[PDB]
Amino acid sequence: KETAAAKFERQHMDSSSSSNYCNQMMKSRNLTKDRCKPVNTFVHESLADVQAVCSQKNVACKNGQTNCYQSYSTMSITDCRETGSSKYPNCAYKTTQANKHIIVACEGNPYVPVHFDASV
Repeated sequence: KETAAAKFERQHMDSSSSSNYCNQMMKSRNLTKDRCKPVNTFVHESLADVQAVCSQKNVACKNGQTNCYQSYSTMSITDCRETGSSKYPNCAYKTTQANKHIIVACEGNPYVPVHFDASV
């Protein structure tokens, strides 16, 4: 069974962005199977760099939990936002590139990212 950590990597990591990026990625990562996931974020930094955020700036999670961490330096990311003309099973997304600090919730042993909380 896929672990929470593995699920984070599948849903948010892309270390390897055109206007077609989100449409391709959201689909290839199985994020448009049960429904068109409203929004999603892909991080282009290395796994090691993203994992290192778990030992960085401790901040409150949006849900009120306390296991969230913010990156000390900005990170290359891509926001994927579902368009209005988008209709399942044909999910359409707006690909926006940016360089912002990321906030992820970490858990487990080893303590690794399990949820992407926000980009600031």
